Amino acid sequence: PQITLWKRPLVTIKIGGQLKEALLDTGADDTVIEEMSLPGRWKPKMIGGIGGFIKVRQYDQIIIEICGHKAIGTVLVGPTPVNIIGRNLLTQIGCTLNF
Amino acid sequence: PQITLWKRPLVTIKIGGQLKEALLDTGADDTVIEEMSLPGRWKPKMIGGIGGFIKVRQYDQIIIEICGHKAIGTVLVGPTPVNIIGRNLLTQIGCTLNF
Ligand SMILES: CC(C)[C@H](N)C(=O)N[C@@H](Cc1ccccc1)C[C@H](O)[C@H](Cc1ccccc1)NC(=O)OCc1cncs1
Repeated sequence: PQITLWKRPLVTIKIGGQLKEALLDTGADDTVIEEMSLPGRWKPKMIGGIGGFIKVRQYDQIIIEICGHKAIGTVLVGPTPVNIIGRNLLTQIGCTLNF
Repeated sequence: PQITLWKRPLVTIKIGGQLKEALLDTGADDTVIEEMSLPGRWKPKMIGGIGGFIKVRQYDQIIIEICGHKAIGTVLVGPTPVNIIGRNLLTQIGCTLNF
C-alpha cells in the first residue's frame, strides 16, 4: 500500500505467534521491539537513540509478517517506548519513500 | 524522487542560510536538528526517544528547503546524534511510504 504521513505509520505485525502494532521507521537502521519472549539464542547489544542508549537482546533470523508481507531478519528486543520496524526489514518488504 | 532503503535516507537541506544533511525519518513526529544559531524567539522543550530524553529549543515557522522542496514549520534544536526530518515537515513536501 501507499501510506501518507499525516499520522504515525503504524502497521499490524505478527511475530512469534503474537500480534503487535509497530511503526514503519525509515530513520531506524535496526528493528526494535518491546519486551517479548522470542524463543532461542541471542546476544546482548547496546543501541543508541535520542536520549542515550539501551541494552537489547539481538535475535537473528526471526520471521515477522509486516502488514501481510513476510520478512526474516534480526530483531532487537528491549526497553523501547514504541515497536520500530527499521530498514533492515523495510528493505525486505520493498518499502520506498517517494516525494 | 523515489528513495529505496538499503542505505540511510539522507538528503541535503538548507536552513538558516546553512547547508546540512538530514535523515528523512517517518518514525519521528517532529524535526530535530543539531545545535545551530537559528535567529529569533523560541521555547525550551523536552523530547523523548530511545535512551531517554533531551532538552531542545522549539522554533516555529522556520523555512527549510529539503531536497529542493520548501517547507515551513517547527524545528527543534538540541543535542541530537543526527539531524532528523520528521513528519511535521515530511507531510509538507508530499512524502509517502510505499510497499
Ligand atoms: C534503531 C533505531 C531505533 C536507533 N537506535 C535510533 O533511535 N535512531 C534515530 C536516529 C538516531 C540515531 C543515533 C542516535 C540518535 C538518533 C532515528 C529513529 O528513527 C528514531 C525512532 C524513534 C525511537 C523512539 C521514539 C521515537 C522515534 N527517531 C527519532 O529519535 O526521531 C527523533 C525524535 C523526534 N521526536 C521524538 S524522538
